[PDB]
Amino acid sequence: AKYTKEDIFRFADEQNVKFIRLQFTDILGIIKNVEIPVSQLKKALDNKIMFDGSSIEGFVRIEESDMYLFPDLDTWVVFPWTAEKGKVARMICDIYNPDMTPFAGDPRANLKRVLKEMEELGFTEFNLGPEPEFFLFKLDENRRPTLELNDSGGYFDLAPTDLGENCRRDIVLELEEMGFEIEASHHEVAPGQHEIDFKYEDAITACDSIQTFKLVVKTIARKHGLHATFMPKPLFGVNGSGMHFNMSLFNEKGNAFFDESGELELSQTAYHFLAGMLKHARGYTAVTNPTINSFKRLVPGYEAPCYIAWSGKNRSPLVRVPSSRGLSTRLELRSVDPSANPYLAMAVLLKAGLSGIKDELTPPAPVDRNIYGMNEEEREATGIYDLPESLGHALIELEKNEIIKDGLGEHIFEHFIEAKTIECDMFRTAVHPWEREQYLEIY
Amino acid sequence: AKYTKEDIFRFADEQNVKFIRLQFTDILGIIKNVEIPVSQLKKALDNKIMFDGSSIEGFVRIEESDMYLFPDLDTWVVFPWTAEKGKVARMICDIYNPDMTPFAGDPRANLKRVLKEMEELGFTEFNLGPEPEFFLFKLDENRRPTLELNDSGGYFDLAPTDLGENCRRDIVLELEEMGFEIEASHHEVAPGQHEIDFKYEDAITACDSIQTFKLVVKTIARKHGLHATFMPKPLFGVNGSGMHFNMSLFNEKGNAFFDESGELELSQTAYHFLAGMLKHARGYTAVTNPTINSFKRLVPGYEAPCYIAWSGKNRSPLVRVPSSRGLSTRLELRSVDPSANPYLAMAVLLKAGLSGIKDELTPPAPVDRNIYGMNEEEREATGIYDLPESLGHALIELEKNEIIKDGLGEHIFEHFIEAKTIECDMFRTAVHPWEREQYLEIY
Amino acid sequence: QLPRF
Amino acid sequence: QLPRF
Amino acid sequence: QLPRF
Ligand SMILES: NC(=O)CC[C@H](N)C(=O)O
Ligand SMILES: NC(=O)CC[C@H](N)C(=O)O
Ligand SMILES: [Mg+2]
Ligand SMILES: [Mg+2]
Ligand SMILES: [Mg+2]
Ligand SMILES: [Mg+2]
Repeated sequence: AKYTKEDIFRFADEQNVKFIRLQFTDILGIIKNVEIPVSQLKKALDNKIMFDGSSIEGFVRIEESDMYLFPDLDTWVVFPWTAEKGKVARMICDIYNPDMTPFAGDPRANLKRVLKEMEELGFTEFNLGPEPEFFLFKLDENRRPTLELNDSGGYFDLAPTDLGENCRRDIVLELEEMGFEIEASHHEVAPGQHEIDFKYEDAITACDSIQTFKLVVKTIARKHGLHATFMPKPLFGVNGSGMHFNMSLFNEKGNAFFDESGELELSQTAYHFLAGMLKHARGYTAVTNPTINSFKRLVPGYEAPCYIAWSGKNRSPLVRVPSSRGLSTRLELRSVDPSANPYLAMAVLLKAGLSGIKDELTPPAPVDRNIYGMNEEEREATGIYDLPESLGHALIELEKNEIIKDGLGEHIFEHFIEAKTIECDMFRTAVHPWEREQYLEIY
Repeated sequence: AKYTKEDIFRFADEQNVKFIRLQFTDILGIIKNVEIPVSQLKKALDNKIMFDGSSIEGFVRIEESDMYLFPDLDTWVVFPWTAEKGKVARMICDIYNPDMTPFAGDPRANLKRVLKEMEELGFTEFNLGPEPEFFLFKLDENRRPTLELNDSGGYFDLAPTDLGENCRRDIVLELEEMGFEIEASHHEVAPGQHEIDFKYEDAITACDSIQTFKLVVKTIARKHGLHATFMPKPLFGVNGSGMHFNMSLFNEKGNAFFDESGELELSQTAYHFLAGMLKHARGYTAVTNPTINSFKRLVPGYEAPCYIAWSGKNRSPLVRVPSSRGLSTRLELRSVDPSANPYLAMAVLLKAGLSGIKDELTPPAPVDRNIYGMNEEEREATGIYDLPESLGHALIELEKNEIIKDGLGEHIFEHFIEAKTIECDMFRTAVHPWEREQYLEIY
Repeated sequence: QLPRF
Repeated sequence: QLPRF
Repeated sequence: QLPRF
């Protein structure tokens, strides 16, 4: 408990806020919110605000359903770009049924349920550190995004330099001012691609920070006449954007993944987690990569993962074990992209790891022989398997796997499947200019 | 034997031709040709012209291979648009190995081999009538095709009218002048879409007429400042272009598909042919629809077939039996599109029908209950199955089926798969403006 | 249900 | 072999 | 069926 009701009232009085954005996240990952004046703040703190819960279902909503808006006090953040006519503050809210029960269709509530299951098994917390990457594009005269990148930088290069501009520096400075724990910030391989790293927090706090980071980055980029995009693969032939997740599991003693007497200084819990993560990777690939553009990133030659394998040092492994040990022991999943919903991805990953721990599965031997060297047939003999190549195949794999369904819940699973099938059907029947360029003149 | 060598020499002398285009068709269906002066014509008639046979393989060619250019005398056609500085004539040529053996990789030779097998089984000829449909687009200032149709017509409508233009009328008039047997010509459902029907000839003659028709239509449309395209689906939300094939099998007595004493006035041979065509439809769907855009046409609601079923009167059946009987008895396959190679499609269809006749398979009962009414699950209980939804699935079905491989030959099968797998990969890894308009600002 | 379509 | 790419 | 809409 970081803040209380009285603290929130005092903050609202002293910082002179007149608007509060009670925000939440739908199934598709879009940040939505209800806007209330400061005069209603007390009612908001009484968990008495009603709204339409069907919006959580996204565009596939059918029937209006009334739901409560239980806010979280610890998520109180005051925005700085609010001029002087009253400031704006936000609090991430939980969704509750009218019968005082958390909504099963809320991704945050689902993540809380999965964390409760993990605590039941014996662990304390699930620390996560994300590595989101984003692209910056120049705006047009009509304030519309173009295809021109802001700079032709390189990997870890000092490309933006000093003397103005350097949108990454301004973004990180305002994030630090807003109260974000930023570890580092650097230029990525692709031109105009930047990465900012976070500190390791709890699962829920990390997901909330991810959403707030996306919002703040987009707003600040728009401030400087730029468009910040988190599309997995905005351009062809260039490196994509990833959101590598470094996860660690903790218990009463400390880090559960660390064991000085184990092989690679890894505990049996870490190996069981690896086995669970690798066994069901084909299952949750749809959740971790929920867009059609996502599977355009999962292609060989751009450091994105393409095969289900783990290693400590390899060219684009699905799961990577960083060399750091002790309390910093962690497992990195590299298949996640910034377009994914953080809550759903964390829920499915935690469910897979928990299932692996419960079943005590033995992970396959790590591969370090450049699996890209052989053909598909030459590596299918071993345990190396391909990730789904399209969103439809990933959806089929979701519909087959049961543990991921249990980790998502029936409501979320059904609505996610419906929305993604509509998206796939919409993309399949479209006629793209590629087809015209390839066949209009030839045929 | 319609023409002899002396006839060809007399024609060349009297019509004053100075150029001869010895033409052929590659695996991908592109018309290719070697151009020789009239002074070499005698050598051309001696089957002594050498050329690079690897061009038949298309872009997947590796090693240069020398091959002969056996021409066909009956295909002598003199083009009318040649001004006065010498005329241009063409003859479709067969490809022969240097050891005086027909090339196995030539689609025409493969079709001849399949026809030889059919004659061995006891039949005489395989009459075919195609129904090609094409779109007309207006050219730009730089003589480049645009997306604007030439007219907003309708199905069987008198849209182009009189008083100039009416490119369909000019095309059919020049085709009649060139020596084409045109049955009818009309406006199709889509605006700017036109169909011209042919008379029923032999398989080889029908395929040659199809290729010549494509060439002549494109040239004449270019003459009047228009672009004629045979793309299966140039535009979204509009009717596609098809090349329905009406096939009939003949014997010494007459039409083998006609029997006054049989059900529906159809012989047992016709039913065996139907069973063979329906059994392997999932197999040769790749050959009949080889482009990525082709499967954009195979979508419900635009009269294109989507399910493996046959009927005498139904909304978009895969195989349709026209009401005409007697010597006009025929089976119509509607899944073929103008982009397909006529020789390969005829070869695979003949192989499927011949296999059905040899195995004496019983065809499924015709469906007339509007299969579109039920869902996929409600119709999968019966014999109704879906056609492949993408080129990749069709390629997999080809790689599984053996009879279609036998009907294509090893050389053609291997080169076709190679080129089509490349097409799939190129399309799969591309980033289309659809994604940059659905996930750009969203993510 | 289908604003996308 | 592959000039399409 | 209904291409008018
Ligand atoms: N240098 C890197 O590891 C970048 C990886 C790449 N940007 C991705 O999204 O996976
Ligand atoms: N009226 C029709 O039958 C046209 C059919 C449609 N043009 C097709 O390509 O299948
Ligand atoms: Mg990185
Ligand atoms: Mg990383
Ligand atoms: Mg027609
Ligand atoms: Mg027809």
